[PDB]
Amino acid sequence: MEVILLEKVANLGNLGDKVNIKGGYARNFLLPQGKATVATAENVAAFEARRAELEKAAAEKKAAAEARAAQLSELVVTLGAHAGDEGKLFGSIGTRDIAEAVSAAGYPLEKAEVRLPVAVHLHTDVETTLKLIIVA
RNA sequence: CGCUGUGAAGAUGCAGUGUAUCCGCGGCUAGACGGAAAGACCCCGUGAACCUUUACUGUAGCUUUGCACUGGACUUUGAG
Ligand SMILES: [Mg+2]
Ligand SMILES: [Mg+2]
Ligand SMILES: [Mg+2]
Ligand SMILES: [Mg+2]
Repeated sequence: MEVILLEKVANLGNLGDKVNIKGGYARNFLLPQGKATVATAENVAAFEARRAELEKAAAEKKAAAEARAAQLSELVVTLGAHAGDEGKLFGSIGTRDIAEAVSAAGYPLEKAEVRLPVAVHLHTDVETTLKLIIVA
């Protein structure tokens, strides 16, 4: 399945390269979310008609990513929820309700890639090692 | 009608012979191979059915792997 990219993917992302991928990589991940588009012999024609105005935007969203990742890299924001122990609380210490904790002291910081299986991820080449402290 | 023979081989009907007027009624069941059911036993039909199994050939189901749905990455794995 020949597709051309819109955003850059981690392994094969050249943002417009003729990439041959399994049919399940597209149709289930890339096309629905939006990270690429099928080459229909005209999408590539219309990609150059929009590449000039899109790669500058892609840098701009990337530029805002590092600015936001570095602006709020020194917060020690603490929750006021009831807890039983530092690590074993009455609720759940996870990326489910901390959105309002960081939004009240700066950027909203919508939680989509705050990895915690506190390194928050926001772009392919941008990642911040935030540290969360909770009083218990 | 009986008897003795004969006879598809156990006779009311054939032969010989004996007995015996015609016709009921109440009884009895020895025979009419008495009535009833195209013997069920037995054998046969290149008949049926249902049942069994390590009869044959199949098959539901269960199970194995290939391919599709079906993808990313990292690692132990041959030749270019
Ligand atoms: Mg006689
Ligand atoms: Mg009587
Ligand atoms: Mg009779
Ligand atoms: Mg008969």
